[PDB]
Amino acid sequence: MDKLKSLIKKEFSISFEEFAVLTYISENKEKEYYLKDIINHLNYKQPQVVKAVKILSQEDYFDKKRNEHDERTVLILVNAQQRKKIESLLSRVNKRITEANNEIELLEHHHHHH
Repeated sequence: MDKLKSLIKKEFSISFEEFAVLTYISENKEKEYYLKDIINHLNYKQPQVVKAVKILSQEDYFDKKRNEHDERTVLILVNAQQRKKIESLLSRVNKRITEANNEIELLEHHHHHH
């Protein structure tokens, strides 16, 4: 695994694909979303986005439901407590990404090996 991906996964119990799902959700801030539309926008593949959504639903970040007119389509819903939890997570991950870069820059500013 990548070092920053491993650092985020160890700290938050969720991988960078889940952070990308939550980032897209925050960039499109609403009470409701379509899983089909999230799959179309994200760079990750359909089953990767499904696994990230599955993990985030199991971790209670949002609620999954079937569409009532055509059950092939799936929605994702965000309650007021979930909205605050998503902003809190995204800010803490951004803080850890920043601090990880600050440690890398400090290690490169420090003396190198012979």
